[PDB]
Amino acid sequence: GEWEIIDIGPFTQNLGKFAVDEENKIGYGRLTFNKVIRPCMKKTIQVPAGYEYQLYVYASDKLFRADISEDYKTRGRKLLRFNGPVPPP
Amino acid sequence: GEWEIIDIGPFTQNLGKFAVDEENKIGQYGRLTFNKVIRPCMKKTIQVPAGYEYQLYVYASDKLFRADISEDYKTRGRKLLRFNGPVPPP
Ligand SMILES: [Mg+2]
Ligand SMILES: [Mg+2]
Ligand SMILES: [Mg+2]
Ligand SMILES: [Mg+2]
Repeated sequence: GEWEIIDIGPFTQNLGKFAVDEENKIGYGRLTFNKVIRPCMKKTIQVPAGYEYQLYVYASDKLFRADISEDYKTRGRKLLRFNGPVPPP
Repeated sequence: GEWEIIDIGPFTQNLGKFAVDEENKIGQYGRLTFNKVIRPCMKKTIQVPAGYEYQLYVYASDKLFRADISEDYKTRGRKLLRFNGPVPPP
C-alpha cells in the first residue's frame, strides 16, 4: 500500500465521529468527540486488476520489445506491443 | 502501478513464445522464429483500490486518542480497527 497526507476538513471530522461512536459500543468509558487534528493519514489498499509483462525478446536474430497483458481473474493473455529492433538493455 | 522483476526460465520463455506467436498472426515483420527472453523481465501490476485505512489523531473528552478506520472502496463500509490512548500530541 501507498500512503498520503489528507487535510482535516469535514470529511476527516466525520471519520473521527465514527471512531468515537464505535469505540463507545466497546466501553475507556463513554467518550465525547472533540476534533481531528493533523496529521491525518490515508492508506490505499491496492489489489490487482491485472498484470503486464514487458519483455526483451530475441526473435530471428533481432531484439524486440514485447508487452503482454494478463487478466487477474481469468488470467487471459493478450499481446499489447511488439516493436523493434531495440538496443540491448 | 507496482513493478517487479521476475527471473527467466520456462515461464518467461512461454511468455516470449506467446509474444512471437501472436505477432506472427499479424505478419508485418514476416514469420518470426522465437529464440529467447532475456533479462530484465518486468511484471507490472495494474492496481485498483480495494479500500482505504485512515489514521487519525482525534480528541475525545479532552483526551487525545489514536484511531484506525478501514473503509471499503466500493461500498465505503467503515470499521473501527484500533483505538488506543491517550497518546502524546505529534
Ligand atoms: Mg520465467
Ligand atoms: Mg521459471
Ligand atoms: Mg508462430
Ligand atoms: Mg483540545
